[PDB]
Formats: sequence, C-alpha cells, structure tokens
Amino acid sequence: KLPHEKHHNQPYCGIAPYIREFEDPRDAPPPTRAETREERMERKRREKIERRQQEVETELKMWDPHNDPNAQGDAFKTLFVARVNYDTTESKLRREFEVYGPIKRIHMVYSKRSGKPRGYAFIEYEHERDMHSAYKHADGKKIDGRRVLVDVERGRTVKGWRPRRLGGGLGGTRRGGADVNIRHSG
Amino acid sequence: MVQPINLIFRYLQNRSRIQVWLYEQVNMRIEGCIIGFDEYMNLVLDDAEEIHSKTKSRKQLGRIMLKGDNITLLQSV
Amino acid sequence: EMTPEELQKREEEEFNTGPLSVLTQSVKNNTQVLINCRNNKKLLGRVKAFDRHCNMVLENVKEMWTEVKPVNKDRYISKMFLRGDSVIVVLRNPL
Amino acid sequence: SLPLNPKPFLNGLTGKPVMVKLKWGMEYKGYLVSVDGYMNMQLANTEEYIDGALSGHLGEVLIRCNNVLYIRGV
Amino acid sequence: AHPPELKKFMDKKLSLKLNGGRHVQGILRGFDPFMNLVIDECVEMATSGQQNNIGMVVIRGNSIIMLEALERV
Amino acid sequence: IGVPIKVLHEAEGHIVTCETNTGEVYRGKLIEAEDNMNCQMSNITVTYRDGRVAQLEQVYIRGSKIRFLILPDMLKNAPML
Amino acid sequence: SSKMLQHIDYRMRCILQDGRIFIGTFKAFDKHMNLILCDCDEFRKIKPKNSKQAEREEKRVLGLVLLRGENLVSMTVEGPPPKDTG
Amino acid sequence: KLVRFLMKLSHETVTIELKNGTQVHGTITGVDVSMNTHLKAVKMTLKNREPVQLETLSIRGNNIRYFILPDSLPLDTLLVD
RNA sequence: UGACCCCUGCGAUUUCCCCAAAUGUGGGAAACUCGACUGCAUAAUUUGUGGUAGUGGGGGACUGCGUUCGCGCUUUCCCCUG
Repeated sequence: KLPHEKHHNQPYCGIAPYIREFEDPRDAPPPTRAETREERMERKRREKIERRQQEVETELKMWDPHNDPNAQGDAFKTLFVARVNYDTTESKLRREFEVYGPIKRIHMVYSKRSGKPRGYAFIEYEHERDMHSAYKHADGKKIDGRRVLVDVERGRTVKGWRPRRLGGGLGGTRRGGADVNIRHSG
Repeated sequence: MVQPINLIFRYLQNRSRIQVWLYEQVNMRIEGCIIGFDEYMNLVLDDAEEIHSKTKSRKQLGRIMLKGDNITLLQSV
Repeated sequence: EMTPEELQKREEEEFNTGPLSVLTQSVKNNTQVLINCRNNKKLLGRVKAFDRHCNMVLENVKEMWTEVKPVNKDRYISKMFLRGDSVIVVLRNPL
Repeated sequence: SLPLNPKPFLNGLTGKPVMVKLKWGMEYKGYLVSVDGYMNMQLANTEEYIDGALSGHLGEVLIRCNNVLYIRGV
Repeated sequence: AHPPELKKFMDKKLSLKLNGGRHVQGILRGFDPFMNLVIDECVEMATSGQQNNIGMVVIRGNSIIMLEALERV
Repeated sequence: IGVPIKVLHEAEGHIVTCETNTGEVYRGKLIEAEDNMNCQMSNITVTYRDGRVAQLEQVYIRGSKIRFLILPDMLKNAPML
Repeated sequence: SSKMLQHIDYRMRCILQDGRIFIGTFKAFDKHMNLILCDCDEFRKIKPKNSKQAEREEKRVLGLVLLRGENLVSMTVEGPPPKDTG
Repeated sequence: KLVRFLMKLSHETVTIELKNGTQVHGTITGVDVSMNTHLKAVKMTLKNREPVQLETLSIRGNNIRYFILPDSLPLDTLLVD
C-alpha cells in the first residue's frame, strides 16, 4: 500500500517503558581508554621537546655568550654576516666589506670538531658609524654568486637573544614547508 | 516574474497570518505570522496555532520554528 | 561549507562540542546508550566509533520491541553496525 | 518587528526549556543544550510526552533532525 | 543546477498533485530549479466536494508529485 | 552524463510510461527529457492505486518522484548498447 | 568496480522497496544505480484474506524499463543471459 | 569517514537487516561509498516469506537498516583508519 | 590456485640531456592539457543518510449493524504461521 494510506496498527512508541540501564556505581572499566599509534608518538614527541628544553638550561649556566674569547671589540661596532659561501677567501671578505668602512678585526667561525667553515663571520669596524652604513647596504649583497644577509650581531646587544639551538634566531629556511620563501632575505 | 523568495519576503513584511500544511499530514495545519526564513525554507512564527480539520481545535504555541521539509503548501490569512 | 578548503576541521570541533558529543563521551567513558530506530525497536548497547553520518559501531547490544495482548521480544547481539538515517532518538545512561 | 532568521531564533532557545514534536506524534520537552548545522538537537532533563500526555522522564537525549516535526519553547 | 523547462506552463491553469493525496489548481506565474512554484487563483480542493479559493500561494517542489495543464498549454 | 540518462534523452518524442512514488502510472507521448529525469508528456493515461483512470492533455512530472520508466523496446538497438 | 561491470547483459532480478520483483535483462547502470531492463516482468506478493491459500502471483509484462536506483533495494542473477546459439 | 572500514570486510560473514524487515546472511565481496554491498553465496529471507539461497546479491545502501558483524572482529585495530 | 622476484599506478601530447644494434628500441627531468580516481559544495527539496517502517495472515469457539446469506465494517479467547 501507499505510505499515506498505510494503516499503522502499531506506530512508533516512546522509550519511557524502556529505561533499564546499569546503576551509577557500576562504573566502566578504567583501563579501556587508549589507542595505538596515536599516543606513543605524542609521548615520544613530548620527551624530545622537554629533553632539549631541560638540556637548554644546563648550557646557559655553563657557557656565557658575552664572556667569549672569540668575541672581541665593542658590540655596537661589530657586525654579523651569514650565508657566506665556504670558498670565500679572508681577503675577499675584507675587500667586500671594507667599502663601507675600515675593518679593525674580522672573525670567521669554523666547526669545532670538523673544522669546516660555518658560513658566517663577524666583522668589526673601526668606527660605530661605519658599521651602520653597511647594515642597510650589506644586506642583500652577492658574494661569490650566493646572496648574503647582514644584520647587527645581537648575541651581546639584544636582551633575551639566543641562537637556533636555544630556540631563538631568525630566518625560516628550514621552518614549516611552504611557509617561508627562500627569495626573501633578512 | 515573482519568485517564492520575493513573495515570502513580502508576506513577512506584511506580517500576515500565513497558514502552512504539513508533509505527509493532511489533517494537521499551522498558521502564524512569519518572522524570518533561511535558504532551507525553515520558517519561524511569532504566534502559532495548530488547527486540525477533524478536531477544529486551535492549540496555542507562541514563538516557534518549523522545518522546511515539513512544509507542503502556503496559504494567506 | 563555510570553510571550502580541504584542510577544514569543522567536523572535528563539531563532534567535540556539538550535539554529536554524546557519542564521543560514550566511547570515551565506554558508557551504554539506548537508541530508538525506525524499526519501532530500541537498541541498548555500547559504542566504539562513529562519524558525521551518525553511524555507530555497537557491541553487546540488546534489541527490544513489542508486537500486537502486547508481547515483548528481546535478543542479544555482541557486535553490529547501526545506520544513521534509521535512527530516531538516542539516550545515554541517565546516571 | 525586525526580521529574525530561523538560525538566530534557535540559537537563542539554547539553555532554555523547549518542547519538540516528532513526525509520529510523540513530543520531548527539555533544556536545549546545543544544535548543529543540520539542526540535530540535544536536550537535557528531557521529558517524553506521548500523544500529548506525559509519558516519563528520560534525561539527556540526542535526536536527529530529519525525524522531528517542529519545535516550540516551554 | 539546471532548472526545469516549465516555460510552457507559464500563465496557464494547471492541476497539481501533492504528496498526501492532496490536489490544487491554479495559474502558474513562476518556477525555480527546485520546482518551487507560485500559482494564483488557487483552490484547496479538499477530499470533499467543497471548494475554497484563496488566490496566490506557494508550493514546495519536494511535495509536488505531478502537474497537469487543464488548458493543454 | 550517465548511460541511462542518454537512453532517456534519445527516447524523447516517443510513447513512454512513468510510475511515481504515490503509485500512479503515466503512459503517453514524451515531450521533454532532462538529465535530472524531469519528463514532460502529452495525452497521458494515469492509473491510480485503486485502479480508476482519468484523462489529461498536457502533464509534467518531477524526476525524483518517479519509481521507474518504461520506454520502447526498439531503443535497445542504440549504438551504445 | 568489476563487481558490477562483470554482470552487464545478465538476466538479473531487481528487488523494489515496495516488495516487487522486476526480472529483466540487466543492460547498463550508473553511479546512481539506475538500471535498464529488457523484457521485464513485474511480480508482487498479495496476502490471502479469504483463507489459507497459496500466495497469489500477478505477472505483468513491461518490455524495456528504466528503474531509478533510489527505488532499487537489491539485485541478483535469476539465470544466464538469453543464449543466441541454437 | 567510516565507509572505508565497511569496504575492508570482504570475504567475511555478517547478517544485514533491511528497512522492510528483510534479513540477509552471506559473505561480503565488495562495498562502495554509497554503502551498497555485494554478497556472494547469500541467503535472503523476506518478511513472511521462505528463505532462499542466492549465489550473488548487490544491495543498495539506502535500504539498509543495520549490520551484524562477527564476535571476533578487531574493532580497536580496524578503526585506526 | 600460486611462492619467490619486479613498479609503487596512468591512458595520450610537448621540451632538455644521455645509453644505443644511433631516424627505431630506452632512461633521468618537468610542463600544463582529457578522463567522471578521490576530498569537500554531497546528510539541507533531484538518487551517494528515509515519512517506502517490518507493525501481519489463517484454523476453531466468540458480538453487533447492513445484507444478495457469498460477504463489508465491528468485539473477544486458544492455536499454526513469519
């Protein structure tokens, strides 16, 4: 028959006569709440984050950024250059950054254990005014075919500043995929 | 060319007591002053009255809402 | 939807705070639940998983219904799969 | 009387007592908890009415949208 | 979302069939892709022989089953 | 589009039968067909669930509310089949 | 989706939501499950209200039929396709 | 989604109920996104009818009421995806 | 049916370099082009998330109205049937 002309001899009833659940104190099994390949990953993800964070506190107490033998000269005078090509000769780095002013001392950092060039150096100008002239001009320079950035070294100037390994620093060349453009420079 | 959306908007501004038929129910009808409507055709009334053809009793409901799928036919006053 | 991007997580927050959260806390706490379906029968059992379509994964269920004097009839199903469209009402353990 | 769409109206009914009648006569009155984009209603301290008369007390009740007939406050 | 080709029945007296064995009769004035029709000079045409004219009304396509044109278009 | 839809579009202009969810069966000449199964017919013969029949001149029916359709058997020779 | 492709042209019996059985040559289908049946015949089971009599079967020939998937419940092979060989 | 889990039950035995009260017990061979399932070597039992064993049956998803799965099914392991 | 061993999957088209039995047979790169492959608009009226619920039938005793005495409606208990 049709849905409209169908004589419902026993239409849908309520549920008032069908409340026979279990008592409250009869609680559910506590151990029956877990999932695989969902929490063990988060558990391992939390430790690696915390383990480093705990390791960070130990390094700050032992090593002092300001009290560094390599670092020398006035902090506001010194300059920082990174993304430098490994083949850049010391004279090439002097002659390219001397255009903005005379360089009192230049320090190219090297790997402690491997000895390889780190790729960034610290340039100390004779006058504080000579450095600032390079801050705007040096940034974006092209040395040995690879673009280089230049910013005042904040390791001993900016309060609450720290490098990558301590969670700070700048630049996102290795941040979330498709979130930091490689063309843009500091 | 007048469309149902524009016509429903007119009845709303006029605040006329629009009667509505139910889906699968011929015996039951509802009438009230429409307040608003969405793309889903759901209609809200300020003072609804449920009238049955057999019983002829008008049950007062007040400010209520009605599903669009249940609507079958609109009628003025 | 309001968020046409494929990375939209509207369904996520909906089951956590929306009306469908009754099933999440049931599977979380492993609490029983009574469901009224279009079969005029009531199904009392636990839930193990669900989605937006209101399709639950039940276990240890007990079907109950009545025919006609009115006689009651009940049976048991340890594992079954309930559809959403046929559902009318759901009721968790009010305790 | 400014136009009041159906969605804000139902949103205001949240937390207050509301009665809903189903397509098969049965009704349910309880404290509206929340709704979804499809109007899947969830009530609290719900009481089931059968053929208009009170049937019993249920509590928290989750009801789909395509089954309810209409909704009304109080 | 192609709409129905109801231009023929525009401004014609039709008799529509509804879901719950209900029928109406009026002149069509406009339609929509969802078959939402607005007919004027509509009669209720209840189960009994009684007739009740109200005029302009609206019908939801979800409930329209069949529509016949008494004026043969 | 779907193959059943194409078999319906090519069937336009011929006598076809259509049954609705309300039980009515309509047999007459087909005028217009659409991808959404909306069919327009002319001079059809309707059969109600009780068995009574009636006369119509020009009729249109929604596609979603059709149970099934009967088309001429000769359509089986279509190139797709 | 060879589950359906493998059955094209076979004599399948379609089960309707109302309880009817449409037996015809399954020609083609679609994503919506709208089938095309050739030489279809409609059967329906009528309850005996007079006495305990055998179920009454009322056959009805239709020919070519187009069934909407929404109204189709299930379908099985009643028999192989009409063999064209002698 | 959840229908993907339904498509993983091929070759296993279950008992599905239909919206018309019909019960169908057989082995699953394939399922689609629309919940339509194909069962081979299946037995159908219509309401007030006699059981019949069918070698194949393709059912639509709309007319399905619920399923009955085995007792030893690994839900915690099968619901990971 | 099938262990072991191979590709993680494209039908078509375009350009660079290279192996080469050198116009063919192949490899390393992308380019943006069709398929109805998938996700969301797809549970908001037209199929992929229900107003097609399945809610009975029959054999004995057991009421009434009309009656063509076959029956339509209507009120009860025990049984077979799903």
